[PDB]
Amino acid sequence: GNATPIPGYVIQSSAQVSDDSAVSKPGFPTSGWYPVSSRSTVYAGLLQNGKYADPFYSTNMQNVPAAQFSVPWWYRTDLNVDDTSSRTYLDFSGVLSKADVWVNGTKVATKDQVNGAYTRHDLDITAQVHTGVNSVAFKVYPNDPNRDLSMGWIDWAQTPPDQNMGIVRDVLVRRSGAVALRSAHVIQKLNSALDHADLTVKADVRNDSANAVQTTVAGTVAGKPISQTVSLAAKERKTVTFPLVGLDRPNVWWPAGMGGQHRYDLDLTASVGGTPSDAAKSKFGVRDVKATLNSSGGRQYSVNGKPLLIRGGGYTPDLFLRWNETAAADKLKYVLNLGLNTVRLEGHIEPDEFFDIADDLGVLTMPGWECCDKWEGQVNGEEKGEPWVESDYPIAKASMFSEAERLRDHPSVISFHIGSDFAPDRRIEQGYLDAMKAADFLLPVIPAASARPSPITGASGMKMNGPYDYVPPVYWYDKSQKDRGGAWSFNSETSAGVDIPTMDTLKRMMSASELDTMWKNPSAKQYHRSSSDTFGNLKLFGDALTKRYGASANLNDFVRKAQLSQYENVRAEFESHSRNYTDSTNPSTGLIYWMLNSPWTSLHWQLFDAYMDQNGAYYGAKKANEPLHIQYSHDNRSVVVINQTSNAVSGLTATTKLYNLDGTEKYSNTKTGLSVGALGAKATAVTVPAVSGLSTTYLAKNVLTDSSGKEVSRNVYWLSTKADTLNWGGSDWYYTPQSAFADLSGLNNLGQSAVGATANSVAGADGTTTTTVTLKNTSGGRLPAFYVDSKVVDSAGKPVLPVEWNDNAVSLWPGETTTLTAKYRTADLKGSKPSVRISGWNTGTQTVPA
Ligand SMILES: NC[C@@H]1[C@@H](O)[C@H](O)[C@H]2[C@@H](O)CCN21
Repeated sequence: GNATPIPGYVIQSSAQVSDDSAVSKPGFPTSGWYPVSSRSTVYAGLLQNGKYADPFYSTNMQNVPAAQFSVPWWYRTDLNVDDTSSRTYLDFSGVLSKADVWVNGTKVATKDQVNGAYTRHDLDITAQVHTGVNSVAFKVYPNDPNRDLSMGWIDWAQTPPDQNMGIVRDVLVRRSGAVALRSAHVIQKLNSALDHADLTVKADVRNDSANAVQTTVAGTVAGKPISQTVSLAAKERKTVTFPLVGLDRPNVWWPAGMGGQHRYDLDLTASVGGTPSDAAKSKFGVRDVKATLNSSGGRQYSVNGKPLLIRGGGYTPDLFLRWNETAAADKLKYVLNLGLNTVRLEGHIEPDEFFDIADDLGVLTMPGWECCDKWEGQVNGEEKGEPWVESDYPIAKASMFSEAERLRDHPSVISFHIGSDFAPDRRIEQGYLDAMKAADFLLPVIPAASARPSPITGASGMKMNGPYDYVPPVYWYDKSQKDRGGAWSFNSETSAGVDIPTMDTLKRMMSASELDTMWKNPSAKQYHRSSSDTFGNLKLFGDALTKRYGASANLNDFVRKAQLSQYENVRAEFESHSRNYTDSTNPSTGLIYWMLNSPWTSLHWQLFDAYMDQNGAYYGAKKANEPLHIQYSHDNRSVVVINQTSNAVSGLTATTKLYNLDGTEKYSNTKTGLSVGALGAKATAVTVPAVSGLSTTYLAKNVLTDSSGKEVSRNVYWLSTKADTLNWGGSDWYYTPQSAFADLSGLNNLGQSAVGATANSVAGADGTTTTTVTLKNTSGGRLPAFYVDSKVVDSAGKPVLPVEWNDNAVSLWPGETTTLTAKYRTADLKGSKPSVRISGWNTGTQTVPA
């Protein structure tokens, strides 16, 4: 029943090994070999040993000699074995790109067999293995994402010097008797009422002994006893199907906020001769998922019979695949703190623990294969990625089987994308469908993330029309342009491009000269945007910033205007899709922001940055996705209430007020007694009329109060009398240009106001600290404290990360008070007392103790 992951390896280039067979013999000298932990790429391992400088800073990464990664590298460990009574197995995946496998001097498998990042292998090594010290070595071959059915980085970042070559999941050393137990899972079916479920337990048994046996596979599923006895010839594998098991009132798994996230347990032992031979424990969820095309042809998801607007972002792991379980939980928690329900994974499909965590938190996942390299090389034409040869087809098929087998019992998984930009052809699709069938993977199969259909599964129901770079907020409200990225159908991957991180992050990722160049010349290439020429610079963003907010006075000015621009755009991006979700015709059915986070330190395509800091894009998404939310439509001036919760709400008041930058109220409306249905339904409070007398730049304050009088949503907009308009005719694939620009430059001259702050910190029994901060606009005038940003910092004024606020980037009118809560791990203070740093657009900066 034993499965023990290999803790670590020493690695070295094959340049230093002239007899392969000598690596895996007990006693082979490893003078100068680099010690690495489990799940390390080669570069990750060399970084761990301090061999190269931090690639998150400047062009450090450019300075790594890449040539050394065009040959094999070895991963070697010893393995103590006290006994050869039990058989021995290597069970693993995550080899990029392929490897030879050696045990004690014998080559047990070649790189023709062990090939493909996602392919699992189960190598019986009983023959080679002896008592005492054993050695095992992988000779891992160079990775080329266009040639290998592997992982590559598209245009998200810059190419990692080793191209991730190595072993990026665990290798398990399994022991067991004559019978090996594999592939235990539970098929689960819920009635439409959600009060009864039927369970089919399936589990493979394999007799690897030389003699025929009887085996009993027994254990528990969801608290219920199960038992089957079968015969196995020598070397025979059987799939055991257990009789149906009824489960009354199942603790149904729900997305976050819609209920609990219970997983049930399956626990099994294969015995031989009234003696345990192998055992496996796993978990599953009781949850129904559907993804169907609506009458408009848009892909529509529903969980346990409840339709959902998918609101999420494209997730990426670390650029060098450095794995850390807490980091993964921390990233997934941010999804919830943002109010998002989903993460998309375009390839780079994470280790299991990532999905246990998503399961435990109720964050929905949309895994799948990636575009723009080998996976799509047979269908994607001149796009990078090599046409397939015959040997590719089984690797591809086996990869789906292995992934489908990993993922089938994780309730968070809602579909698998078998294509990204291009749908697979018939042969390739049939190989995926058969693989999924054989794995009992029963989830929706989405043929592509673009509009392109597959020959069997058919239409995707999704759209990939861009944009991926600067568009103004009103663009997101377009339903007129069918080749564009407005709020309709299912937006599988889109954003407004550049997302300048916080000043603290910037100072950690870029040099003074690099930062100088960023604001002065946005047209210049940035190593920390992308390797692609199309997205190598910040020009479009730079141009729009200057035009819309006014020319940048200095770096501080640029960055402060970037956050406003990012908050403004991401907010509208999400808000538009929330509003249009309940349209009769061509509703929005999904939005995946490109992207949730970055593989590394970046300037684009992110909500939270590599260090988990939180900027304007972060707060904008968080604002847009509040559970009970008031918003302003950039297209038609409608004030809309959105209810993301699972129950209808009543007796709401929606209050809208416009202010000039001198603080003069120019419009007021109070809409009492609104009702709004559950899970994304909306209500209209008012359409703001054309108000005469507004300053060119002005403010809109939207406030939502429940029937108890509690303020439940506050939303402040900086608007212009001068409209954003689009030159549609002049679009290309990645953005639509502007024919005219809004004038928000008024904000440059907004008078100073004040705040107004007091902070206290409680150190909990769960290892977390809560810092509470009460803010008050203390000014004696009529000017609001606009865009007030609070940060939990240590004694040196360095932000404490990760962190989770109930709310932030707030705007308070004179006399007004809000109380904010920040939760974080007490140990992440590293002994410091907590403080709070408080910066407003027009309030300067102060730090208070906490
Ligand atoms: N999977 C679609 C790809 C993304 O992987 C890529 O980052 C983005 C842009 O290059 C436009 C195409 N789109």
